[PDB]
Amino acid sequence: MVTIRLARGGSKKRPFYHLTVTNSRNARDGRFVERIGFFNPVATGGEVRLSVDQERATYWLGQGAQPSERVAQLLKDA
Amino acid sequence: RTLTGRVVSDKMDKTVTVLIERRVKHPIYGKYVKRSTKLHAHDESNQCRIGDLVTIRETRPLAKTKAWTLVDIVER
Amino acid sequence: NTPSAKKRAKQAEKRRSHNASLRSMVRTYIKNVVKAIDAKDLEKAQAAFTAAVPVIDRMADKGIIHKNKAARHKSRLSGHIKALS
Amino acid sequence: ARYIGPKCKLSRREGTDLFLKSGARALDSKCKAENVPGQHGQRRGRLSDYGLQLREKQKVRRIYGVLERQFRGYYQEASRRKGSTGENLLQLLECRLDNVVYRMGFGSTRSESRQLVSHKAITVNGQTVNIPSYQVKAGDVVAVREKSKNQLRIAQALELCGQRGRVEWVEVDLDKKAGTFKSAPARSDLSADINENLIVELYSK
RNA sequence: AACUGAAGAGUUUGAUCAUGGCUCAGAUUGAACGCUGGCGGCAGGCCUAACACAUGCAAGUCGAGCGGAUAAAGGGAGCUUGCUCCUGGAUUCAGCGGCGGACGGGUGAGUAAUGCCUAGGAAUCUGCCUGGUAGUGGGGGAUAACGUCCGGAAACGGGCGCUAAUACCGCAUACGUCCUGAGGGAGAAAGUGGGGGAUCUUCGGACCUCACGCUAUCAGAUGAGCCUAGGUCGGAUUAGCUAGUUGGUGGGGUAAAGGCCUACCAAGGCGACGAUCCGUAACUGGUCUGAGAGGAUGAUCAGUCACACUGGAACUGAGACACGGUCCAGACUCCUACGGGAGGCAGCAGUGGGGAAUAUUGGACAAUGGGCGAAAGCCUGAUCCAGCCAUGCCGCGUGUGUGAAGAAGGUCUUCGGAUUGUAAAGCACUUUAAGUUGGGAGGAAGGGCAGUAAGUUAAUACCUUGCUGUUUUGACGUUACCAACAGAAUAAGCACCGGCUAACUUCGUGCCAGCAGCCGCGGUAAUACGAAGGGUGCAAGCGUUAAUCGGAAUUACUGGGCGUAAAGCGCGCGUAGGUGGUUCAGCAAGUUGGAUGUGAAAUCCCCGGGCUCAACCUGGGAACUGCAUCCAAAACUACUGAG
Ligand SMILES: [Mg+2]
Ligand SMILES: [Mg+2]
Ligand SMILES: [Mg+2]
Ligand SMILES: [Mg+2]
Ligand SMILES: [Mg+2]
Ligand SMILES: [Mg+2]
Ligand SMILES: [Mg+2]
Ligand SMILES: [Mg+2]
Repeated sequence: MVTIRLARGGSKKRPFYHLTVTNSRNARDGRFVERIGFFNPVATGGEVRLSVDQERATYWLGQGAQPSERVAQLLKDA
Repeated sequence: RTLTGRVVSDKMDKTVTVLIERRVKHPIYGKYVKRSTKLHAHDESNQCRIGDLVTIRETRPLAKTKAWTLVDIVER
Repeated sequence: NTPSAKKRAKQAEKRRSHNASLRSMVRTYIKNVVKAIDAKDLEKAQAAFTAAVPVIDRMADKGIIHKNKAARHKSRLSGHIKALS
Repeated sequence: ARYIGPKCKLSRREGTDLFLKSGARALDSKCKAENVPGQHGQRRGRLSDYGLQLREKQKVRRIYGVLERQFRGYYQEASRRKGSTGENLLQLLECRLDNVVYRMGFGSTRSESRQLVSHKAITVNGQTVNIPSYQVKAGDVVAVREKSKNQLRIAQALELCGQRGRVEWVEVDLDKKAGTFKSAPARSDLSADINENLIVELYSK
């Protein structure tokens, strides 16, 4: 299956996720089909937490992309 | 995609051989050399002569080392 | 080791022995047709061809031979019966 | 690593005032700045041509208190920016926080201003900064923390502002002790003894 | 958003100009060693023996697939405090099954080629996902468990007897599937669970509905297999190499084109544009130097390939010729009742060995992810976190002010003094980090339970979904961070000082010991050896060694030379190849301009944004010089036609 899930970038104790669409049998930090947004939990000041783009998420979700548990709510809270 | 060369061989059976010249440039000295190319175009009717000027195109492989075919004979 | 690889080990011969019976049966009903061609037999091969088409295709949807392999014998063996006319 | 030791002795080799001692008592009375230091303080002659460029670079590097690992770091940010690396090298040494505390006049020496930053007594945007490398911007309201507004180190130093004047890119308020860094300096308030065409040429070869 | 650099010196000579070597100043490393040693962030840590391995752990999960045996609560009775039996039954897991172990983690042995990059295309496949479409009718024979017997030192093996399934196999039907020449012919399936109006009935059940699962098939994404063209290290003191070899035909074989394979036919194929052979090496996006052109190099991170003690081989399956699978042969350890067996850390730790040299037998599933079940849950040595090591980059401390009797004390001296030096001492203040005490976020999204509203329906029963209410969850952790208390207390070395090259004099030593990157010093006055004062460079580091690129216009495309410094074949003729006088005309292969597809993300660069700053993290752009397909222009080169 293909799936929409979260990567992990940044230092220790300061994460920064990436909404990628990947084949399911890959690594976390490995290859991907494309990337559509990010998610910053520790965003402070001028930083933006959610930055999903609704165009490609309209495209992939109509072709059987299968989201994760956190991405079940982050697309919902837009 | 369509190439052009001249025939050098008629020895095999239903199989012709072309020379495709080419001017590549040298990567560091800025000069256009000539370096050749020699294919095995699939002849079809055993009717080309040594010294022609023909036209080839690419198909699926027919034997091994023979994937190009013959479009048409341009000039003698 | 595991107590789960030793289960997939026992579960391999129970299918290896089972698939071999379903696989060799196909080949006996095909060699009956080919040995009947070589003796220039028109009606002997025609009877063997009739009762071997259902054996091949019923062994195709079980998943023993692939469905494009069963599509290949039926085309070629018809091409040798029309060459006896 | 700072420099802890004698401080007339640095002013005594380069042969200038250099503004290192604190009070307005006297130059060349605490110091005796007539000679090169050491035993052979009388013999002189023919500073080498390489030795002139190193003497100019070491002069600018001892006014402010940097070390060379930091100083080459400022030199990279000079050559990154657009145009006139000599002026840009100075304006990254003017915007540093231990300089601006000295320019406002919250200390006698420049090394006193380093200690007032280091003990969390200085704020920048309303929040505490204790780093003597903080590059301030245009319009940062440097103020003094209320727990130490009664220190005589700050009160006495404002009478030492009389022999200095205002540098006309700051403004200081002698009641609430809240300076305002107005804008960047120009290449007119800096003294002509420093040379922006010897330090740049030293870091080529 | 677009964006700038280029240094020289010493050494051949009585001295000079030139040619030409050598050596130094720079920035860098998975670095090692010597001296010295406060702190915290963010990083990295077997480059050598792919050399053997003690002991722990690294892939299992489903009782809403089916047997079986454990049988609670409770319903109890009875008998006299406890047992008896009964009744239901919640739990629980050895077995059959469905899935998954082909993903994730590790290492660089092999391979000089279509392996890997870039551009293309045609002959195929694809479990789980999405969109559809047509179904989900009936029937039979076995089998483990469990019995029981027999054999084995074990590791286990054998026999007879019994039972079930979504296990397995016929039969029935079928497009919108396969083959066929139209004509015609061939092929499937599995049920469990929540409910329930009516009705048949032991609501054993049928029944209706819902969720789930299964069977054909078309399309979409995703992954995979093939073919062409080009590029891809040194050696010419390696020049010929090859009979499935190179084509054709007939037949097989594989998901799929092909000498892939075979039977005859034919005598071809490649090669100085370097075949063949030898020697070494995993490639790539990138890193390190450079003003640039280039030159070396492929640690960590990412993509691709290749292996899993050595050599083979297939099965199972959607997809392996399979790191914790099977069979065989070999080598090597271990067990044994001597008959036979067992095992594979190039998974995480760890031991031995090698070596100039490289870390703890940690903590957890809370986070992000995977596998199974979607019902919660369960597994996870990949992940997220701690421990060790100045192994690197970036930041902060080791106090601040005043103070000349210019004190002792030291070294030198023309004996007058000079210098160490406001430096100390003395006096007045300051308390970050470290220490101590109190306080204290953010990483948490959910799950349970209850309620309610929507749509499913025959039945707002169940269930799905909004929402409400209530309750529960963190390895890190004594969290970052904040406040208070103590007091200047808790905290500086290392090389060098004749010239290149910043910085100097006395004392020992006398061709001895010794020094050294090059010039070269030392024979009794040494600014070069050994010390002492003084001084200069750098700092929590400083030095040497090893190794690349610069400087080297010293392999010169950008950017050199050949009368005498090294360098014009003894002279001809000439094949491949390189270059082409002059007018028109055509053409568009080069060439210029433009458009589209591509050039993975990271890295570098530019403008911003977050951590008290910076390193670090991160948003938007440019760039990736390329290759391909189209459109136009026609000066010059090419090709063509005429002079
Ligand atoms: Mg250069
Ligand atoms: Mg290990
Ligand atoms: Mg919390
Ligand atoms: Mg102290
Ligand atoms: Mg000496
Ligand atoms: Mg060069
Ligand atoms: Mg000639
Ligand atoms: Mg990129």
